[PDB]
Amino acid sequence: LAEASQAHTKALEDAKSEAHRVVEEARTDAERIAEQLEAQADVEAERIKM
Amino acid sequence: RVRAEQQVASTLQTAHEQLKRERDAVELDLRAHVGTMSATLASRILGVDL
Repeated sequence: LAEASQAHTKALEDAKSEAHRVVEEARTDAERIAEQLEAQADVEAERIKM
Repeated sequence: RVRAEQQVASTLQTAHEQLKRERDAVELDLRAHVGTMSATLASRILGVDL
């Protein structure tokens, strides 16, 4: 029983902080994507300008 | 995209207006020469300098 409960919460916080890892990677990729696409946006805008 | 395209739209709109303003000023200021060069070909087709 002691074995199982300690393993339980060990896996619990393992999961929690690794989920933070994946989701923070996600938000960095989100800012990356916004950057690249808005660059595309107004570099197309100037295309129609000329 | 729409900012750019509306910009270029009315850009060429009153551009077109300036196009016509140039156009019909030149349409008359290009008549004083109807003489000069007509003379040229009138002789270039006739073979005597007159």
